[PDB]
Amino acid sequence: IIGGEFTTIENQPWFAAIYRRHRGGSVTYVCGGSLISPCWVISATHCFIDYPKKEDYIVYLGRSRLNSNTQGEMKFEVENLILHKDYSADTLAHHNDIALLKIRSKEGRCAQPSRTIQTIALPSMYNDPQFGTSCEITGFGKEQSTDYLYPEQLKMTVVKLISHRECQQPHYYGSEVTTKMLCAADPQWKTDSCQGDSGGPLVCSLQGRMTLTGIVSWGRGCALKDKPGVYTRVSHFLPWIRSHT
Ligand SMILES: N=C(N)NC(=O)c1nc(-c2cncnc2)c(N2CCCCCC2)nc1N
Repeated sequence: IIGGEFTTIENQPWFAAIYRRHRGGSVTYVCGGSLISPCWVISATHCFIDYPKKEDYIVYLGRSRLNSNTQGEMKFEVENLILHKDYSADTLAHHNDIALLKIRSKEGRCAQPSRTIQTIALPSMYNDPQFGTSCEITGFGKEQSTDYLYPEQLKMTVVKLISHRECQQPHYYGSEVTTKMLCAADPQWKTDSCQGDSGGPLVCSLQGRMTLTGIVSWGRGCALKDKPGVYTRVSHFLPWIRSHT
């Protein structure tokens, strides 16, 4: 997250932190996700496509810090890793950038909700907020494009939804952006998602309810003028989500 503010998991208790084992046993951060039911985390396919083996991954819920344990956190193995069959990689733009992880502990259990661990509602079909609506993004991604490190403390920021029409102008992303993607950005291009925030939530208030509107997918640079963040448009994937869960 470029700009924005530090936060803790209590403020975004559906946030999932996804890591990968090595290869010698070191464990490194991969991507964010969102808890949509006790046993299911939703994320982005591009996070896992290079290492598509479920046994390599560890999922934490209730975690506020990158490399230290947060009190009350839960740790899971991935019982099931479901990548979207129609995924494709353009140079920048990933299509159908969506994935499901069925989570299960050593003890064979799913997430127990708590103050630090809650589910997030999916939107009703094809129902998104109007452009200019303020939504929030959360992640452990880079604080600056040039950074080598990820922040140790979770961050969040606010971005505004951009219309299909505005985002498809060539000055922005041209044809790279489809109707199954959503754009969002700061009017000053001052704050944004970045590398390491992939798979995490774009949450908007809909019908007076916090709703998973988007999943961090791609962008050119981070917090670059005329280059919004691009998000998987969750309201266009409900049949896929329902079927595979
Ligand atoms: N909103 C945004 N402007 N950007 C992003 O959300 C985003 N940006 C980047 C990126 C953009 N430019 C420079 N470095 C990283 C990125 N990469 C891309 C390189 C390899 C794959 C994963 C890491 N992933 C993102 N999800």
